[PDB]
Amino acid sequence: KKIVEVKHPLVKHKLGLMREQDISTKRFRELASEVGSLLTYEATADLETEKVTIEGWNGPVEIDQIKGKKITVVPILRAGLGMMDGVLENVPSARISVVGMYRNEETLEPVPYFQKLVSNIDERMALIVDPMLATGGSVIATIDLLKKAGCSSIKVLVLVAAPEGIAALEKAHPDVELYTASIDQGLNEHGYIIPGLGDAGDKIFGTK
Amino acid sequence: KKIVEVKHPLVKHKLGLMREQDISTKRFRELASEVGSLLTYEATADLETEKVTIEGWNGPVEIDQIKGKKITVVPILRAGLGMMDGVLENVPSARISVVGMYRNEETLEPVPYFQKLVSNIDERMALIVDPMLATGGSVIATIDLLKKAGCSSIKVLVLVAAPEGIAALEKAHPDVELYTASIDQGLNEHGYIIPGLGDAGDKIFGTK
Amino acid sequence: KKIVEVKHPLVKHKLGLMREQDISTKRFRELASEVGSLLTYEATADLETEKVTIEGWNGPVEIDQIKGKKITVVPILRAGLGMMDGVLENVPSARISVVGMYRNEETLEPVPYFQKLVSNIDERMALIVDPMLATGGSVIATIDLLKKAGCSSIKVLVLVAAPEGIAALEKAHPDVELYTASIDQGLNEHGYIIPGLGDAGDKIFGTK
Amino acid sequence: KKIVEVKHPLVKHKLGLMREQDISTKRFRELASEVGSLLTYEATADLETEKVTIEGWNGPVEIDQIKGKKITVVPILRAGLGMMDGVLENVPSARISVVGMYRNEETLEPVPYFQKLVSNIDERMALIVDPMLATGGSVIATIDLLKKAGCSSIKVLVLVAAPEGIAALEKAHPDVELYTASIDQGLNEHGYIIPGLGDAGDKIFGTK
Repeated sequence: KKIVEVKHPLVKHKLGLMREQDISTKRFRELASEVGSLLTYEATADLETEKVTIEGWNGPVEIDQIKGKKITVVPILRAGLGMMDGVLENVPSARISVVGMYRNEETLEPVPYFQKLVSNIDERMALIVDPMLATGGSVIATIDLLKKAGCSSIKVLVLVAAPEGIAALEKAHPDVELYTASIDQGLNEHGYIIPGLGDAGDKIFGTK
Repeated sequence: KKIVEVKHPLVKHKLGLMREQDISTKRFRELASEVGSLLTYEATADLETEKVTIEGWNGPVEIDQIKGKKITVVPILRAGLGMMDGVLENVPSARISVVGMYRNEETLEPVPYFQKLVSNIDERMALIVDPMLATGGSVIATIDLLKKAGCSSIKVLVLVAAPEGIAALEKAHPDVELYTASIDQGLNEHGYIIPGLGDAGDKIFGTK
Repeated sequence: KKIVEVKHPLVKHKLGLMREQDISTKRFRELASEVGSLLTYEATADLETEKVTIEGWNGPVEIDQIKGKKITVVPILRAGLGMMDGVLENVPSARISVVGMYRNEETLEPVPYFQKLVSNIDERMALIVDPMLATGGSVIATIDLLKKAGCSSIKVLVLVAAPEGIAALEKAHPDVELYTASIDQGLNEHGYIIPGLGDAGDKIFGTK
Repeated sequence: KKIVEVKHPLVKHKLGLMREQDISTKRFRELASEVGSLLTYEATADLETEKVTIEGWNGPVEIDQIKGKKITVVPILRAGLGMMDGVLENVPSARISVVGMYRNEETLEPVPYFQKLVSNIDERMALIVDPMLATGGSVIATIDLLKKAGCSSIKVLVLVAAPEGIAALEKAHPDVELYTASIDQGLNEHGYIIPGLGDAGDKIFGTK
């Protein structure tokens, strides 16, 4: 149910640059992480904290610490690694739980091939990272895995989301929180988001 | 009159880590930027925008662009440089105006020694970045320089602030906006913020 | 045939930092990339160049450009990604051909579960990057994959290496270059490199 | 007397990109550090090591680490800061001793204005970093500074250097090592390196 289209000018601006078909795989990739950072700040605003004491240059000081077991960042392989740099900047001690998956372009169905989750995931907040949310198959498939491993409390970070994807996600896991940099118009006959920003995966890696 | 103490959980957490005695020049310097990045996001939430039509991956597309002349980051020399990496990760195109001055460890006042501002400051927003606001003599001294050079919209990003300094900054330039990561108890005999975080300048650079 | 063990003091130092059991994932991950950069510099020392004239700050000027199609970096999935940051800082436009295979002490002849190479792989140099070269199994397997695709210029970048692996690799693909930061004593009963540095994959990602 | 023009194809390639007139401050500032890192690698290849035994992941391990007092990096204020990022990446533990002095553009001679060096400078290796060595006035002037403070082993890292500056430096201090990415043709009427790369200070900071 909770959806957030971060409207911060810096996010709106940086996303703008990513849309130029002329951009380079290098700059494109970087921008992805910059936006990735901002979405992470916006999405971790509700982390619980706790007073602890340490020794400061002037004697014992009381400080705040995010409490609980380290959060886990879940990148959906290939596409997702492009935003990991920026996410990790805000949360460097996060445990990285990778999930490999790719979309069958004929059936538009997801095809999971690899999974490696941190342990005790039931005690952690999961942060799923992925460039797009087109049909929604990949994010939905990935949330099922996390929930199967026993994870509750999940937040999805996307750069651009298509209304269809959002709708499919809400039907499958209303208990999740969606933070996107933009909600586009919809999908074309091939499952690509429009306006959107092309094949994010290929662009980020420089493949075709 | 505008004073924002960013109480986001990642700021309190990274800030707490900076308080440790133990902390090395390397990690202290990173945390200075991390927190500095986050402080910018808050400080730059008001940026104005404009619509534009560029060539997208799938034809014409209207995007957002931050309007007007690039902003300028004004680091107060030495300590200030410690927070630039993070500030420029948000506004990489910003113009850097260095202003160097040190505090008279005796009289507790600012001693200017160098300044090189961008041109056309009239039409530019300025972000003064300095680690600590103790007496406020430094920030206030540099605001004076910028206002003399024609700048009208100024924002100050700080890690820790003493009420004494916030009180001084306010009665000197109330038309300024203060963004701090924490407001501390006050100054001690020799003018240092308590708890505060030591010689921010010395710790960033590793000098004695 | 061609084996290089970089003995630059900075490499030895950073690698030495990577051996403290107490180290953290964040720090270990960064260092894996710093060494990764230095290793990349040592392997691209023989890249071909070509003159080109452009518009310099003051009139035309002849410069040197790295001739040929862009090189492709090939990180072996999971661990390999931890050294990606460092490698890309040196070759920011390199195409990223990822290869993923599951490897255990039981996977004597690893098979990819996923892979996505760049096109015209036969007209490029390929830099395979993987933290540990224990039995050689994983790396020699991805060289077969690359050679079949048509690639005929391959360099391998590794953090630590066991004589076992180095020997196997040499027996399997002598026409390849091996750059390593350290050649350790050998392997133990369970397949780990000794001294080595433990399960590089798990430390880098923070899993188990 | 010892001069070293790094001829690495990656150093020539990154320097070439810097030659473009249309380049951006962000990109330009970024290449400065990239080349600066490589220069550091080249200049620190002769540092001494000392073995030490620490607790490894699987028990005792003998490691190598750099010997002696931590080195100090001396960026000549303003321009020099543009390369700091890269340098520090190879020696984060370094003590940053800054020195400010702008060149009198009528008398082409340095004008000192700030300095803050680390203690025991006479027991450390100095590392002076400044973008361009035109006439050699600034580097010679700051080496005077360091020698006066008792420093006796200095290395100068620069991106481009004019034969004039190299000659002046040698006459003045032949016991120093000079590392550069390019020895240009000479100085034009107004004392600017040719081809060179414009006014580094301005391009790096985005001023005028």
